[PDB]
Amino acid sequence: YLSGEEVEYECYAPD
Amino acid sequence: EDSTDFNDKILNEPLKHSDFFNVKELFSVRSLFDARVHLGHKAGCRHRFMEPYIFGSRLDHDIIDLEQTATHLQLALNFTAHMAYRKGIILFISRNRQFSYLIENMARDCGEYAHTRYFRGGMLTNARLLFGPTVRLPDLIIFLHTLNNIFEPHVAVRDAAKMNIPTVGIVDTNCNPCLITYPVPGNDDSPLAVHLYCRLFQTAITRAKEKRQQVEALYRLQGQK
Amino acid sequence: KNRAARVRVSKGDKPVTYEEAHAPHYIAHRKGWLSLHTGNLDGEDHAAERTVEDVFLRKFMWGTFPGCLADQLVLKRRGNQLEICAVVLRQLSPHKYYFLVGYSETLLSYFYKCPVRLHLQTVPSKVVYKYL
Amino acid sequence: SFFTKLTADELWKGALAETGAGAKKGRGKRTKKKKRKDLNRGQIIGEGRYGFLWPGLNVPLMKNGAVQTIAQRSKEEQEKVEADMIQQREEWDRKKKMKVKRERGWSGNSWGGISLGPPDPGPCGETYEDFDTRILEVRNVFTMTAKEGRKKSIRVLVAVGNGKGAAGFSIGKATDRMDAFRKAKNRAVHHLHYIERYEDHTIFHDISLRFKRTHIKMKKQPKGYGLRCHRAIITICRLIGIKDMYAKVSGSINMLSLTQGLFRGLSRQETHQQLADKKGLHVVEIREECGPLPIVVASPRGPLRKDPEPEDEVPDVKLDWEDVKTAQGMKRSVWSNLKRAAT
Amino acid sequence: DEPWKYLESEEYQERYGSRPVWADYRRNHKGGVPPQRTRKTCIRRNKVVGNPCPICRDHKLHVDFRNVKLLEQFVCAHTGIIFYAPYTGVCVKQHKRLTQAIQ
Amino acid sequence: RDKHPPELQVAFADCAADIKSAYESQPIRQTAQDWPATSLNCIAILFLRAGRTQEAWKMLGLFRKHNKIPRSELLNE
Amino acid sequence: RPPRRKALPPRTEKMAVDQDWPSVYPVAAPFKPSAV
RNA sequence: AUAUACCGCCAUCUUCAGCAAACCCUGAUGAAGGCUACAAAGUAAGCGCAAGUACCCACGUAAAGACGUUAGGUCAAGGUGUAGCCC
Ligand SMILES: [K+]
Ligand SMILES: [K+]
Ligand SMILES: [K+]
Ligand SMILES: [Mg+2]
Ligand SMILES: [Mg+2]
Ligand SMILES: [Mg+2]
Ligand SMILES: [Mg+2]
Ligand SMILES: [Mg+2]
Ligand SMILES: [Mg+2]
Ligand SMILES: [Mg+2]
Ligand SMILES: [Mg+2]
Ligand SMILES: [Zn+2]
Repeated sequence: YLSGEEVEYECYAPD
Repeated sequence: EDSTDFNDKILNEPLKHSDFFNVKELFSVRSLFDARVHLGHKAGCRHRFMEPYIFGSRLDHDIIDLEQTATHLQLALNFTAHMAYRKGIILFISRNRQFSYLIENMARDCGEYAHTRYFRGGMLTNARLLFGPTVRLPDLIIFLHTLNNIFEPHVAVRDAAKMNIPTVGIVDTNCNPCLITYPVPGNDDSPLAVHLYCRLFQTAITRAKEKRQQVEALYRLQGQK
Repeated sequence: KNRAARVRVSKGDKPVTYEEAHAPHYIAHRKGWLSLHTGNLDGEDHAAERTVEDVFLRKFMWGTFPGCLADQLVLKRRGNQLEICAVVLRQLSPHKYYFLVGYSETLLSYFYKCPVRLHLQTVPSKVVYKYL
Repeated sequence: SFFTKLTADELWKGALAETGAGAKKGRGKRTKKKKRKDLNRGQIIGEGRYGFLWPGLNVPLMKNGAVQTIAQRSKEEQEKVEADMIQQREEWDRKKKMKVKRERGWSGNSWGGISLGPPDPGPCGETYEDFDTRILEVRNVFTMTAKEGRKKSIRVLVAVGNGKGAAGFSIGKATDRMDAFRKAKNRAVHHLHYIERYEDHTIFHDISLRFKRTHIKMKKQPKGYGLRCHRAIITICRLIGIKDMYAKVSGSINMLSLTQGLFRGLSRQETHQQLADKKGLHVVEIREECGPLPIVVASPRGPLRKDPEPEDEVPDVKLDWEDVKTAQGMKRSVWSNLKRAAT
Repeated sequence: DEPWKYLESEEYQERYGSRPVWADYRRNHKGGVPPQRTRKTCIRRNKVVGNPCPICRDHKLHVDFRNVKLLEQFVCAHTGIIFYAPYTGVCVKQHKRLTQAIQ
Repeated sequence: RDKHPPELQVAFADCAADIKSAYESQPIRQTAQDWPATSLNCIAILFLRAGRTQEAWKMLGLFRKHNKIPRSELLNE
Repeated sequence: RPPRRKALPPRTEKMAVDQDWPSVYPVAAPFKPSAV
């Protein structure tokens, strides 16, 4: 825990 | 612009009057005496926090001071009327089964709510799970009997305080009023006492709801013109 | 305790598909078969060969469409036709799915010497039957 | 054999050995642990050792308006691709090796003093961003069970506060330590105390109380004195908003007794206005930095008494020998009044 | 030359905000009670120790009698006393320079 | 181009809204957004005639941001 | 940034209730939700 | 080599009915505990049982049978972690 902090548009016919 | 006037003429105006709903005309020390409100339990059953409200013991039977009851009853009815006026949810609670039917009908008649049945663990402290995240809890709980059927305090008294809900309660001489917001020392056993309580609360609640509509209607008619 | 093909209860966070959620005793009761052919009918031959082919096609498609399969394959045989029906995701570009369809149909047709067709149904996400 | 191969999920489930009698009771400990790695992460469909360029799969389908043909990268051009993938693999490993280190608590291996952040937002769009959470105790509790023998659970004590007088604490219990953290901190914000503060920096008066066997003596202090108190009291005081106070904890040093004993004492402190109302007299503060100037701090809201408070020539108040021994200079301790970091 | 400018810059405000430069510093030591003296110096033959003090860790902080806004951070606003070195964690070398600049 | 019965006008405002979204989420959004003058005037007029005045008032800012001349008809409505 | 590809609406929404269904499923084919 | 690193498939209580996330409350917010039907603090998704299905019925027999118990069995079904061999 202390060592490490743990680690849109949709359109038709996109080109 | 118009909301501040609304809350001032409707919500804040009733709070500037000592008896806005005239609940003092509903009862008298004589009317309470005829309903046997002064009759308490035997001295051996007395709760020590009820001693301030006891007039004395008549042959080992405690007598409730109706002069104090009258002042406490005035406050309880006044609070109840204001909460009905503000459209609060009022829930009646009692476990005495002799009066379950009477209390359930009184709630339906006044447009309020009654819980006279077995009280399941967490109705108030876990309401969102039992009813849903958007459940609205009561704004006032009125106990006509504060003890359960094993002569212990009704669990909703403690849980109402946990949820910061004001409580009105009839407290007989063997009851604990410490956590009841507006206690009313009085007989909780005799049918004449219990019937009287139901009439007073029913009338106070019904009167406050009618007053709210009268004011609102007047405030609208005057607003247009 | 029986283990075979049983997704075991967890904390309620594990999504399982309809097929994964049904143990073997529900086969033919609540779930059907993932391959249909005539080799296992009475008086029919070549069940061993159909079984090896099916095991291969499942591995071939798993590695040919890596990360794309959202459910087990449904294998259908009619005559000498082989139809492969797969539920896939909508992450790969359509061009890559058309490439792999043309590639897989051709390679499998020459491998097993039969006309092979691949039918793709795309879903936005793995269809969840329940959370075990 | 091609047919004896398994999927990655089967291979990792076996190799990791997370299910088994080793992982049931933690019978196996893991200073060296097999860690799951996603080996399809940086892999591109169509890319192989031979370096073939498949039009439409790993290279564009059309180039200059014409369909590309099958091609293969040169031996030199393919080594660069392979080398670039190895470096990208160490870079990705370096990105996972770079984890931001969090501040420690009262000690490097202690949970006490560590912040857990604000409590989670409630179901009805309720938020607690103004509140901070601090851990006070994390304990491993071991329950003997009828069939499963000794089982390990976690009991956590956490405190919450907004720094403006509203603070509370709650116990959390769960098999996992992070589920206990959630329970305690979320529960604590529903059991908040309000703590009165003198001038929003200290307590109103000296508080000496006992809760069970834990004694806590707190002293009102002026600005700049800081929090010279048991480390847990320091943590709790920062959540409340107390800046200047001395506290001495004697007897049993039980974190729970100390926490609820501290909140009980801080919640029962009489303010200056409450004292003025109770006695119907002015409360007048005399400060040596302001000389003889009388500073009225509180006046009764109701009528003001006309009869002076009786002046008992000698008060019958009980004194602390530690306070008297100090005032006289007879209290000599090598550990008192030591230089410490700002708290 | 103009050390008071650093405290008015954006770099300073981003690193320290409105807190004192020593707010986030913590001494590394064994035990609960720290040693009663801080380290003699954080710069030893032009080499900096692993955990330099609030003054030594920022080379743009200049202890000078004109940079009064920095000096105020090491004097108590309520009592006017200069914080002892363990209070802020400054090394003994920089604490002497701060005490002389303050005077 | 012309006004229509309320039922049609409401439908034209739902389409103009979807067109507005297309202008806002163009793939050239990486570069500056090109909002023709006629497009802005028409989309605004269609909102007014539909009763979505709140949306029309908001769009007036886009005439100043992109420096597009407002049409006479839009100002009168 | 290129927009993610949006699946078209199922062509069932364009089918009339009085169409020639044999033209949709002329030969044996697997079940297609978008076409049924 | 290691089933005392495992997946996979199982034995066993089971000729059981319980396990249980998420909440809530009691014990002073101690380890702990949470039921009374003329009911007094518990609500509970999910899993199992049950239901359903198979065989000749709704019966019976199969099948099913959770969590956990025995570091139970199997590295020699296959796969595989670690260690070891490579004339
Ligand atoms: K095993
Ligand atoms: K093996
Ligand atoms: K092995
Ligand atoms: Mg009674
Ligand atoms: Mg068996
Ligand atoms: Mg350490
Ligand atoms: Mg074993
Ligand atoms: Mg049966
Ligand atoms: Mg059996
Ligand atoms: Mg069954
Ligand atoms: Mg063994
Ligand atoms: Zn230094």
